[PDB]
Amino acid sequence: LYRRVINRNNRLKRLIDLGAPEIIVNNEKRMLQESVDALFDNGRRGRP
Amino acid sequence: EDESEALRQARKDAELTASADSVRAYLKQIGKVALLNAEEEVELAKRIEAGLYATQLMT
Amino acid sequence: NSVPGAPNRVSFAKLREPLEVPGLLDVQTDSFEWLIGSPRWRESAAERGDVNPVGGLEEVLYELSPIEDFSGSMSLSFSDPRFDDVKAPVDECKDKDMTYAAPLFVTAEFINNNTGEIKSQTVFMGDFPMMTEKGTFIINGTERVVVSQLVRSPGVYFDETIDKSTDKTLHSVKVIPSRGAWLEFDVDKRDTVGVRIDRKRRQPVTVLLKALGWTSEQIVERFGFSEIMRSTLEKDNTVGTDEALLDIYRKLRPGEPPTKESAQTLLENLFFKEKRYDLARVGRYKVNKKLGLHVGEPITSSTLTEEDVVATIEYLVRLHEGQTTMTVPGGVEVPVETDDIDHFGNRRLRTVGELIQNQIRVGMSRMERVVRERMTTQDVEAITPQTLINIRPVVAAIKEFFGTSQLSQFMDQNNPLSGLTHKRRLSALGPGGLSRERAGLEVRDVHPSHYGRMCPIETPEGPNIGLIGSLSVYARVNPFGFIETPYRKVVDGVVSDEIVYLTADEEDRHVVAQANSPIDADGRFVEPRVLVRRKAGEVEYVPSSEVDYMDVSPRQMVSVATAMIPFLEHDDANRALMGANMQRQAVPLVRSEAPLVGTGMELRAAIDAGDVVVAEESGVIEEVSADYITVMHDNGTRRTYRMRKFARSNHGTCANQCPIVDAGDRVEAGQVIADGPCTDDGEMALGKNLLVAIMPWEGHNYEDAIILSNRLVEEDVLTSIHIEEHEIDARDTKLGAEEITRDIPNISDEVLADLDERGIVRIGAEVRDGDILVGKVTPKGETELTPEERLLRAIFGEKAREVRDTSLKVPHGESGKVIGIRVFSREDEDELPAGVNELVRVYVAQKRKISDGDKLAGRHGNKGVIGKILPVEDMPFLADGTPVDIILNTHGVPRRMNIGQILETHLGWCAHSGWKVDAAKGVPDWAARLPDELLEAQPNAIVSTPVFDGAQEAELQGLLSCTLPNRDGDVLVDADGKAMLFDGRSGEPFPYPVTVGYMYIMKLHHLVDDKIHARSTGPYSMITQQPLGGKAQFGGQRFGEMECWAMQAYGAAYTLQELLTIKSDDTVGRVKVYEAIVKGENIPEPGIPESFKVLLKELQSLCLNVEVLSS
Amino acid sequence: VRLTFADIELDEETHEVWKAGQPVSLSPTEFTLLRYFVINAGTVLSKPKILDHVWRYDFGGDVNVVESYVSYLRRKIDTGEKRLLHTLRGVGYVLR
Repeated sequence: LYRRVINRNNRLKRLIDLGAPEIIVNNEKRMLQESVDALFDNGRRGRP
Repeated sequence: EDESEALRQARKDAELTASADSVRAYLKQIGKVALLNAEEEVELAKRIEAGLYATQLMT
Repeated sequence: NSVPGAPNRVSFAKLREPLEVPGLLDVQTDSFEWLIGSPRWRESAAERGDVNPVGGLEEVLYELSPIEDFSGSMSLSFSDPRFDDVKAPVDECKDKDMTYAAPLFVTAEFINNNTGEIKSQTVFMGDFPMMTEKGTFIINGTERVVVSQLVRSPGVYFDETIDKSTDKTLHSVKVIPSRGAWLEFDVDKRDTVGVRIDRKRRQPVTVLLKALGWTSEQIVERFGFSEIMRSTLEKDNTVGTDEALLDIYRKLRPGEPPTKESAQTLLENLFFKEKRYDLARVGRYKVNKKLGLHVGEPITSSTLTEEDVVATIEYLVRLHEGQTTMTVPGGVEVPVETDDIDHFGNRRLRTVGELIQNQIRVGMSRMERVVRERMTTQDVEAITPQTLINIRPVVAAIKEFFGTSQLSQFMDQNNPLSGLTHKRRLSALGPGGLSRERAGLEVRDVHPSHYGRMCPIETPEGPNIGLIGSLSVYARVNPFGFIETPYRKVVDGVVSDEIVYLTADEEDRHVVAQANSPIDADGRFVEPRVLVRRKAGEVEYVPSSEVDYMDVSPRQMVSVATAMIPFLEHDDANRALMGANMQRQAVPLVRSEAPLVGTGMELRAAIDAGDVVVAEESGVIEEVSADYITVMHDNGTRRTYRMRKFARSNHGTCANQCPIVDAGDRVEAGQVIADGPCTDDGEMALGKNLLVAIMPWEGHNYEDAIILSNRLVEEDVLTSIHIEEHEIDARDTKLGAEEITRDIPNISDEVLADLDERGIVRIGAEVRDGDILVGKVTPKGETELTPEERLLRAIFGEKAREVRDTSLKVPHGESGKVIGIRVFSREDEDELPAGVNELVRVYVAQKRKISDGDKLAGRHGNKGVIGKILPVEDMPFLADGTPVDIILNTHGVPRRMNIGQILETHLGWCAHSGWKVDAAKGVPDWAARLPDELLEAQPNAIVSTPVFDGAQEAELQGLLSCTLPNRDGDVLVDADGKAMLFDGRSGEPFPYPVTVGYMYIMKLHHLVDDKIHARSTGPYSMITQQPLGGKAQFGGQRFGEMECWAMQAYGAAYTLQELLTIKSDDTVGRVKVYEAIVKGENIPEPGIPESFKVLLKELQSLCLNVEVLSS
Repeated sequence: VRLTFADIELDEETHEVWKAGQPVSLSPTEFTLLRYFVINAGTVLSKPKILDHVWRYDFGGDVNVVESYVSYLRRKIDTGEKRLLHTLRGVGYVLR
């Protein structure tokens, strides 16, 4: 879970520092949020 | 059927949906832009080349 | 007897059964034969249902073929699944940890229609694991059994419910297909009828019917009587097939825009296309039989159909209207009633063949996906079936099932009974079925359809009570997975010899009579009214001229283990359950004397368990030794049976086999040649006959405890061989290679005496706790050398000793001799796991004698531990001077209602002493119906009491009356079964006679040597510093929350503090307390447990600002 | 009690080494290095092992000293066609 969160965060920061469409950036942000939610509670929202 | 406010509101209400699954939401969001062809891509290339040249000039 | 070498076993059975017990391994053997497609199963299908004989593998192949591309100009297909000779024999595979398997080949046809091309190739599909002749699989040297499981058959099920709001009677139906999306209908609290599909809780039937191409006029024309859903239709608020289709689409598939064609194609694809929705052939048969759709047509098009759906709706509405009979258009008239989910006409049995076929189906689905992708990608006209097929998913799937699935378990072999009961067992867990977290009491109950299908007595006792049972002794599996049982038929009130196998479906449409009915030797019963089972599981009396079926025999309702309990009918249900559950835990002793009293089932159980060598061809016996037996057949050829000796079973018990034949005697086919672990002369013998008195003695048999004489220790009457294996492997590592060598640093010499030059203990060298079995030394190099080590090597001259000694030491708490050693190495071509170059297994045996704390049991659920072993002089002894062998308390019998054990005691004494009924003036009244050849029995005779056609109490009393004296003229046991005992301690005769007899006592696998644990200081876990748990590690007892509550209730605080802090978590406290206790000072103050700090940091990592405040 | 590995024959008591009958005189450091190599034939010995055993613990210098000594031993007894004292980069040395 920690690795997933780190990967999503690093990819997001690379995306914003490189410049990308807002839909791509928002998808990455949603992935990061879901990763953090999985870290604390795996399965509280949606399928685990 | 197709006209007289029959299915347009259905399409709108369908597009206004949570789609809690992230992959499905991403597919919905990616679905809103039409595909291109050779002409459209080449003039897009022309436009980005012009933008890059202008940025270099301003630098 | 119908068995050539059967010992004579006089029986008390009054009635003669029509048919003999079937092959007890049929449930597994026939299923696997069906899966493979052997000519035996070919003939079976030819004689029964020859309309479409197709094996499991052939069926899955024909279903998968043909695989098509998008173009359709080229395709692939499979045909002719053939096997090949197995890799190696079963003994070899078990020896070298192979898998008893065989190659599999498929004749792949690749066709090309654009130009015309046929490519035929025998593609190697993989190495299919095979099933031994005894019904077990050999996987990596282990015997595994795939237990058949119980699942609800896919199909259509109706149920009725009370709303409890207005006491309105609601009816619902579920179409549950295997591998599909659910279909649902119901009637709501109001008149509205709901069709919530795929868990979408809307859509009255109007929209579905309209989307099915039907109009309102057609609906009212066909379905006119249904005023309820006629009103529902009047409240459709949606007209038009396109409108209904778009409504269904926008409900089930949100977020996508409906189209004119996507709606139609999705509605068709959801159910009517077999690619996404298919009831199995069993499901299609069930729906067809339920709705009377096709009765003279073959099974095909397994997917659902529109007329099937409309028939389902018609059935539901007719049922809710109170109807009792319906005739679907073009279909046969059928009754209208709700369905029971637990009735055995709906609870099908997935067997080994079905489970294997399903796993193959998964593997070949992955196959088809991969081949379609590759067949698209690769260039055309250069493609081959070999280049297309990639068997890795298939072999991976079959491996992933055969290992690590709870439906595939180690075949426990404490004894042949345990093996035969692990096979022929019906579980209800695993994938596709309910779990222990899900079990309902209604599921755990005994359904009346169980009679003759699954035993109601034999079942595990723990939390999984009722979820695991055993097949009835006469049971059989229908071709569709439904359990069917034989029964005779009565015509004109006369019972024929005709036997028909009947499933629980047709049993309700019949009135089956009773097994032990007073037949008149012609066909008629003496009384007009007979007690029978009616349609609804009720039992009632009926005129004899109206019944239509009768039980084949008694014990039809019972399992194989329970059928070995004498006087079963005299035992309470739960105590008989306990006895049947303990029959399969008895360890194999060194002698295994056949019981004095038994049933006829032991012979067939021992024969069919496969643990007894049998002469497969009649012939003379040429020569016999302790390991092999050679037989000279009639037709010139001779055969040699090798006999396994002292082989360790999966549960650490000996599996010795011994010949019981001479050097010149002839044997017939099927006769026992050599008896096995728990067998005597070819019949199962799980214990010993012990002379028993049933009086309480000095309180040592208080509360189910048992007392024994010391002669049971001395004569080895109760003793067992326990063989244990130990493994160690030399494997490569980053610093080099570990080596198994007798050179091991800083070791003494006497402990090296038993080690040979190879580095492994000599065969036969006795060993004890703490010794070295394998001297295996590992390359470590050097570590932080403490100053003291350098000082020591300086002061005395200790050398480099660069290596570390991770040698195999015997685990704590056992000893014994060494049987043999197997050594594996790569230099001898032996296949080993990657990274390991040498493997060593060491076998150690202990001849464990009987001792206190060991668990003994009868066959009637009367278990108990051994309170005290008593000297032979200090035991109650009869007037003859023979001491009793075992003493059981008398307060345990009447409270638990197992008087059958006392009946067994009396009959055992009678059979041990012999008898002669004096036929001076005819036979007495009680012996009028008693069979001949039983009026006179020699001493130490053997008698069989079939479970329900047993020995009556009057017969037993009469037998006890005439009990001819033992050596001189003396009747120690009087008319009522009692006898006068002399107290061996004070000498005075016991004031009142107590009952004595011979009882069959068995030693269970609960020896105290395997249950004794103590811990002072050992390992600790990593995340928290708690001690470990279990005898595998060094253990440490669990002080739970209930124990904490008890400690607080006492008001005892300091001992609670010490039990929580300085014994489990406080690391500095642990070290300091050990130092204090060794040095001799008082225990120091406890600190803070490490688990609390772990919790603090854990809560801190959840973004919670939690801290401790000191003031 | 004679230490051996194929070609190399080391005797402690008489203090010289043979190459299938070819003796050569070695420095004491290199002699201890060769001896405590040969007794660990086929086993990897890391640099801390080497330095702590052959040299004293208090060796406060840099490590390439053992590098130079392994070079000495290679050009001395490995000078045959085959290479015995192989090196595992970042780990250590093995004679094999």
